[PDB]
Amino acid sequence: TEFIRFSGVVNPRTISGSNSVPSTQVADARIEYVGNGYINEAQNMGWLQRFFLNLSPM
Amino acid sequence: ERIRDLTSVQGVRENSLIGYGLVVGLDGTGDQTTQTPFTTQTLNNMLSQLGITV
Amino acid sequence: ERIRDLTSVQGVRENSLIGYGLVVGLDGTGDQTTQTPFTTQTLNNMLSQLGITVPTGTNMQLKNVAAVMVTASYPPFARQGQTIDVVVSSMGNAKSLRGGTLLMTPLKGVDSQVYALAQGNILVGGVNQLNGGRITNGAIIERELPTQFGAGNTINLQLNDEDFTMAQQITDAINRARGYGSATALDARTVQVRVPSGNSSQVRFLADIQNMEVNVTPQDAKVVINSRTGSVVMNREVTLDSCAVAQGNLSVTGGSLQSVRSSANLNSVVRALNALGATPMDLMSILQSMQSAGCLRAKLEII
Amino acid sequence: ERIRDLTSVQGVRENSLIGYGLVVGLDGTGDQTTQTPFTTQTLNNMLSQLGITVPTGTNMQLKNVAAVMVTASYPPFARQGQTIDVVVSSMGNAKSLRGGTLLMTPLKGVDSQVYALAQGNILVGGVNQLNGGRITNGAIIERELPTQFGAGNTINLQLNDEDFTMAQQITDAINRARGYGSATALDARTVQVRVPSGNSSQVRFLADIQNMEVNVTPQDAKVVINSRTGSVVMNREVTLDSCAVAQGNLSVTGGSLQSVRSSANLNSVVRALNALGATPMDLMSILQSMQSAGCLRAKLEII
Repeated sequence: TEFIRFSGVVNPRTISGSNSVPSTQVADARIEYVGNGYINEAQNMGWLQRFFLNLSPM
Repeated sequence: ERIRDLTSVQGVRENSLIGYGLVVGLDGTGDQTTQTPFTTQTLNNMLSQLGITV
Repeated sequence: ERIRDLTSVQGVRENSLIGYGLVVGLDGTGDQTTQTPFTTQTLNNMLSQLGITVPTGTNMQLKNVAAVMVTASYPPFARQGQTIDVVVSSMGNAKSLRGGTLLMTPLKGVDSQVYALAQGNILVGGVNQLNGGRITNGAIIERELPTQFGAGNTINLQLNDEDFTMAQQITDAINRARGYGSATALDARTVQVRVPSGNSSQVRFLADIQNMEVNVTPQDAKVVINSRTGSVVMNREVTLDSCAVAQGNLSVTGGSLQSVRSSANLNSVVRALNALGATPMDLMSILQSMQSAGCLRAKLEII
Repeated sequence: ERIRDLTSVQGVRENSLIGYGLVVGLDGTGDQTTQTPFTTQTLNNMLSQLGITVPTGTNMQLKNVAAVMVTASYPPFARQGQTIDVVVSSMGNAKSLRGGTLLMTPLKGVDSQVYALAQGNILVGGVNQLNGGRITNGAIIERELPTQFGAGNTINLQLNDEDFTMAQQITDAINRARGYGSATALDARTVQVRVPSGNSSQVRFLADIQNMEVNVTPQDAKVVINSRTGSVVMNREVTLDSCAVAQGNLSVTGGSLQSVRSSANLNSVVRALNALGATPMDLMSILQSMQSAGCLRAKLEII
């Protein structure tokens, strides 16, 4: 499953006549696009590789 | 009759006030909006304040 | 008869209301919708509120619809249900508003809140203006404004024109009519009147005050020139000294210099000026140069 | 005869109703359906409600159908089954509504709820307007609005124009007709009247009040100018001082300055102004400059 979440504050005079606002006009925007399932599990780094990335000498 | 026609009182004075506005209801005698962009811009501002978003 | 014709009551004032609307029923005199997109956009908004959802993209050419602005005056102490007159003025490129009908229009003030709803028929005289009209009792008040009237014990009367002498005369008239400490002059267009508490007592006091008669003292001598309309109006207090006047294409009925004697009465001033035999267009330049020379005594105002 | 011609009862007010409909039976004077898609779309909606499902995509050119807007006034205390008149105005690019017939049309207020159904025949006078008409008893009320009338013990009378003196006169007339504590003046266009409880007692009290006679006090002097229709109307209280008037292409019947004497009566003002011998178009500029100079005493309003 895929999740799209949006939050923000929008000035009411910036709304167009088709009741549509572009996202660049929204103040204090929060945009999230995440997923789950094994497709999302296949894009996470393993724990030993994460520790080797964080704690390598170089 | 003579003092009021020759002198003025201290602290009693007029001032000047200025503003910008629009005139509607003309019979085709308005300005060319293709050459004056401020007329269309302020009309859009007035409509957006009223609630119309062109 | 004199107090109500010279002063205004504090807290009693009008306001302005504006709104946007549409006029239908025109005989092909509406604006070009291809050049004004707001007419078609607001028509789609009205239809969508009513329940009709037109598709977008398709062109609409209309001849019977005109976008208008509606202006109105909010009266003092207004109650909901009362009727006021409105003025309807066309915006855009409409031809005429002859026999039109105005739909529902909210009338808002500067606080962006509604105060009246307007709907009616536009009356055009039918030269005469064609893009402007007036509707009698075309709007209904629907929001009341709270007032501070009734509270307190003092009320200020505000003069239309500033004068210490006129304010003193008004204060003396109220004092000799009602009582000793009835009124107090604050400044040249503000007189404070003491009234008892309660709404009924203040209403009765104002009804007795407003119909009083007060002699009007002589005012400042002033000459008003309107060059746009070509009019010159003088005052009863205007006087003149003796001077000499020279003007192009003018002569004594035979030299070029014409002598004007000193005049105190207004009729003498009119007689002396008509002895020159000049047009009002030339008289404006004559009066301006006379005021610069100091022979003219009144103050000159150009409106 | 005087109370009903000067005041209104609180809670007794009209409303506005609007709706959208179609007119059929025209003699080829309908709007161009190729430029107005809402006419064909609403016709398809009407046929689909009736039971006819036309296919989409195919063009329809009509000459006898016109899209219209219907306006109506909701009367106070309205009951279902009563009839009101409606005004039908054409929208789009229709030619004329001569001999048309209006189909069923819901009439909704600002609350987006129905209140009346309209159907009838449009009467056009047949210059005269062709895209507007009026139907007598063309709509039937079908929703009643609850009222607060009958409850309480006080009722407010609202004046058409604000005046402390007129409100005091109305209160004194009611007090000398009915009793001591019958009425109380609140403000310049609001008078509170005490009434007994019950609907029948209040109806009887209002029937006795509304036909009373009350003398009308002199009002404020006011001069109204309508430049769009070219009319100037003065008042009975307008007075004049002595001044001098100069105007282009005007002269004494021979100088350019014309003297106007001070006038108190209205007939003297009319005689003094007709001595100038000016057109009303020039008289507007003369009156405006006279009010700026202070020789004119009435307040000037430009409608």
